[PDB]
Amino acid sequence: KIQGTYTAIISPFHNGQIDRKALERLLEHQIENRIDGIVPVGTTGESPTLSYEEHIELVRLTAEIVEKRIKIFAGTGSNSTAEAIHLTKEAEKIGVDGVLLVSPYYNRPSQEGLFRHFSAIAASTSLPILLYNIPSRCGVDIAVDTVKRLVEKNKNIVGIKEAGGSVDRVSQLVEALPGEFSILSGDDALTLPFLSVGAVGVVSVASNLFPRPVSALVRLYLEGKPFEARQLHQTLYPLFRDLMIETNPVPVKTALAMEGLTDLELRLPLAPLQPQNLEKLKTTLSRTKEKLAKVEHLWA
Amino acid sequence: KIQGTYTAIISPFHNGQIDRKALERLLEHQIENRIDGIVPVGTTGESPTLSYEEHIELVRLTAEIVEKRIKIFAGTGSNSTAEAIHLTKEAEKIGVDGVLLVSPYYNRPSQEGLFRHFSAIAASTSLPILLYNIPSRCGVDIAVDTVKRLVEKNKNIVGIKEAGGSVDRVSQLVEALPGEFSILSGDDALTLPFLSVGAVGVVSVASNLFPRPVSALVRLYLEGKPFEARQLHQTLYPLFRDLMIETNPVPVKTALAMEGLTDLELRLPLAPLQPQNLEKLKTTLSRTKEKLAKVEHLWA
Amino acid sequence: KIQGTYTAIISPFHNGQIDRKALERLLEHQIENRIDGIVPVGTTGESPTLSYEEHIELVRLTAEIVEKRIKIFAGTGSNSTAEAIHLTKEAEKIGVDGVLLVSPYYNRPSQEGLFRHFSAIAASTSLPILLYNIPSRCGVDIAVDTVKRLVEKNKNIVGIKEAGGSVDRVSQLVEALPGEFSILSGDDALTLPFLSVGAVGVVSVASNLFPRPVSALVRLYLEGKPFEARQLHQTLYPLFRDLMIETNPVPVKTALAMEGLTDLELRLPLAPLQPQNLEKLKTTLSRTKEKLAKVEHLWA
Amino acid sequence: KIQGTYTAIISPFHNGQIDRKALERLLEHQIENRIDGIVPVGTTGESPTLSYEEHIELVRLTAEIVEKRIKIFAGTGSNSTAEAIHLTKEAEKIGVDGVLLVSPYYNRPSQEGLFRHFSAIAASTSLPILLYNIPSRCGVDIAVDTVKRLVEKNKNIVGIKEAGGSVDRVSQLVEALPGEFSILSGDDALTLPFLSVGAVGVVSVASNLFPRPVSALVRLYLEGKPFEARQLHQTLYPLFRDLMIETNPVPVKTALAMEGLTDLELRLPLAPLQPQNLEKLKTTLSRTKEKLAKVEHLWA
Repeated sequence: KIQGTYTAIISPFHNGQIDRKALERLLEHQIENRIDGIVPVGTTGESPTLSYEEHIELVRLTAEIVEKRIKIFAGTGSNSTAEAIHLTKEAEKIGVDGVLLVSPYYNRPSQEGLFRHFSAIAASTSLPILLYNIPSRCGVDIAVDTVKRLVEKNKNIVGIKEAGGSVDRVSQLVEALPGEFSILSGDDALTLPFLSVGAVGVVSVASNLFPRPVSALVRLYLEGKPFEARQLHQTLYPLFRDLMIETNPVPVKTALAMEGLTDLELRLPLAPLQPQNLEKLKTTLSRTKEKLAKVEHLWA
Repeated sequence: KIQGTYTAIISPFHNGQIDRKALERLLEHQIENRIDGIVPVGTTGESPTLSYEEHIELVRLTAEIVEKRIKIFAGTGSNSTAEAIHLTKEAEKIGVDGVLLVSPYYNRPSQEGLFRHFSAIAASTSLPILLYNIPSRCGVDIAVDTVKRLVEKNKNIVGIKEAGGSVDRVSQLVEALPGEFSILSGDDALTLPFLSVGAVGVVSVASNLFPRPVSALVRLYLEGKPFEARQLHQTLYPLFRDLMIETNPVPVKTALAMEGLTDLELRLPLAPLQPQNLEKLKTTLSRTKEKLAKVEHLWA
Repeated sequence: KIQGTYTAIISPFHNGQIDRKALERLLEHQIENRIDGIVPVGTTGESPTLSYEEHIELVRLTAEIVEKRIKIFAGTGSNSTAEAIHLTKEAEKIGVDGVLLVSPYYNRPSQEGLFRHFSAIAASTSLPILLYNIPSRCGVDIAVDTVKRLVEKNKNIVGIKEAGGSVDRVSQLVEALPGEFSILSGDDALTLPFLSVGAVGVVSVASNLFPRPVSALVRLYLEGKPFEARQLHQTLYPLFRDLMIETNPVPVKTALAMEGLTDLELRLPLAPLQPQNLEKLKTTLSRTKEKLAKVEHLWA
Repeated sequence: KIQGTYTAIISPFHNGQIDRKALERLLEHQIENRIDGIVPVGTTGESPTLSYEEHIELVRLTAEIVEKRIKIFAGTGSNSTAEAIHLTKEAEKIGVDGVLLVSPYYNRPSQEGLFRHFSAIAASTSLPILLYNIPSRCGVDIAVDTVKRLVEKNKNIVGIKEAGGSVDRVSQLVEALPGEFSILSGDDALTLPFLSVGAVGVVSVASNLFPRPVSALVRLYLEGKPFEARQLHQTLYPLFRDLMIETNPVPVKTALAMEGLTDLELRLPLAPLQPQNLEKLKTTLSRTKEKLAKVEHLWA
């Protein structure tokens, strides 16, 4: 099933266009560092500001670069059911392993609306489907009872990126759902507490920067080394916090740009960090590289 | 001069397409019932599930039906700045009075991001612009100081649909902004308290059903008749409540469909009301008409 | 019926004890400036840090000084039903006009618990009772249905200080309760919007400093002058805001001490303002006095 | 240090008095089932509705019964600093191992106020002190920087019962404070995730009913057996959830009464469960016992 560490990749831009050299190198750095899979064109990838063909083209490059070496679950959700079906269908044609479907944002559908929304997309594809609950961005929550009904009637709904900020929600999901069902953390700071109560991995932002250390955190816990896992969690925790110092993906793309790895190009309405937050992030980036160097036996 | 009652109209559907005949009828019913203007293709018009071409077409039809008899502020916002600019220009070409720009939803831009987003659209158009603050659907709020800078640096930002659920926010806006800035209620149930501290009208959902009473509520306060306005507020209040019994526009479109004015056609992810909520809506509708019949001198 | 402006007075302290001269001066200033009544030893009076006998003495001193010239509703609430009964009976023996009963804080009773709590206190006394809903401090809200049941069964429950921060609560309360039931603002900044949907007065903090203008604000609205009322509201609004810059009563007691009217003696766990908030309060105080002088025809 | 499972005990009442034989039975059952210590007269013990005599007497009886076999940390907090000092000093003379200090409730002191409040109580006793953060009941949060300042200046402040409902707060606490500082879960459902990021125990409600399974949950994680701890967590999670179905201690005391172990004598304002919630608890209780049987090798 679906377990481990998945990277929600940024969409690297150069001169107003997709920077393909940047994507290749970033994808290679992930594959080389024990990452289980990639989520292209989600929130971290600035999907709202991609054109439709850029959305499709970003999934196409990712598939071509990765060449089946690790898994790809493309972000293909929408707050239009028809649009999510069309985006999901186009991803299946490219040749992905599955899709990640954020719950409809902004129009706040009822739970029965969510049931028919996700069932209509699930029925439209043979692809495995990960649901994605993030009330803070969407204005609506996928209730546990809705997830359970969805999985009862839709065999290809296999898991959930749970980003509700609530570890209690994970326990509720494990109580209500089969256990082949994969609960993944959607928040780097909460992965270890989610794993402790039955999640099996993470859709990560921080692994854009530190793929082997983030990936080691999950492996350490899953093989029964909770104290070494906690050690790595404490090492990365200040980074986990400052990667949301302003709205993701501005910190993580700024951080990659401070490394030689991408242009600091954002599409409006995202804007660069305010100067004091830029300095905090810069400092946390550096302490993080120091702290990791001292605990290298945990992750290298 | 932005003052009075503006109706956020439903988008009437028939057999999967825009129902032009129903749209004609709804618009004439508004014009004949003392409505100051129309807001096509906002939330109430199910903008997320319209195709781009449908979005422009609904705006074209509204303008063609209305012929300048009342004002039109078209919904042209997006969580992509480039997309909002393009929608706004298409509206300018159709020939509207102005544009209403919801804050970017889902990607949660920083305040500076919101400043640049709205500033770029304003600089792109000659139309007057109403900002639209609704964090429960967007996941972000337009801070008072951000509204203040927007108006300082963009002469065509002339008002706001304030739907943050907070009347105190209105007192802050009036304190921070020039008296000429027009604050409109975005929540029918808060219209009267917003007016009491300096708002000048409403972008209304309830006016879809009861245009004359909602419009009279605002006029009564503006003509210095607070106790009669309160009488009307209190007459309509249970209806205002039940138009949110599930996510707008499901109640209001269901109510119109029960009146024979449109098909009860909703695009997924919106779904019909739960049966117990349908019953509440039905009885509240009839109860409201019964009560309006008794206070006819206030609104008729 | 209970209407108009009631001042939740500070408990003036001097050298660790009740300051009787300061209390007398403050009470006389209230009586001279069109205040309808006094609420001694509520939150603004630091009820948590008074001894029982200090609690009894402040209520007795207030009754003795006022000598029935204006009304007294004494704060006698507790999160212990028995202690609230005892406090209420003591106030009745002193001879007040009524009592203000905050909902239980900290132990978070169910709605049925609230109904039994308030019903038991109401049954123990012939005094009129004002309920006091303030969820931000108590951790619980008095539901509208609970207020309605309490009034059905306890004829001496005559109103509520509504401090839930929600004007919509006022509309629900007026829907559910008879006209003789009095809803009072518990938040100076929301008094005017509360009035517009059916409140009939305020239990005020600001009136400690500016009794005539605050009481004029309420009278202006109740006599059908909504725009003079709004004008006074906007004149006072920044003061209303800064009297909550930190938890009441620190700002209002700090303001009165700056006027030489009481000692800035606070009992722990309350502490003086942070210096930046002190400066903001000081500057807002000065501006308010001059602005009030320029609209003196509205309140003098 | 302070590590493991401490039981926040109910206060067994009978006919308006302390049920001392029931207290003996409850205490012996804790000691016999691998419980590390007792927290008498906190929220679970209905401290708000105990007289002062009962508050002190319950701590004396607990101390006399326990005879130093396990630890006692008495609840001695108050929203009056002077009152907290007095309760804390009566516990010191009785001879407890420490005290638990809830933050002031209802009067919402500033952070600086919290600093002086807890520092003043810490200075008044040589006893170890656990802070107790529960904003949902108090209306105020003990900020991380405030905890950090308190510990810098008060050597006897040795840990915190963290009941803010945020696992992230634990990670922040570990980042900011010395490892010797003991963070204890204050929420049974969050104990395991708290432990995974560095908490070292629990102040538990559920251990009133299942002392050995709850204490085994903590021990298993602490001795590096995360998957067995997770098994026990999922066995108990529905009980953890339903012990908060209404405000603690109504569920736990109802459960104990149904087991014939104490009279369900609640002092108003606490009220018995709504009948549908009593039904949920009853079934969860039976299911919990059934499930505990199958993982008995984990906790027996």
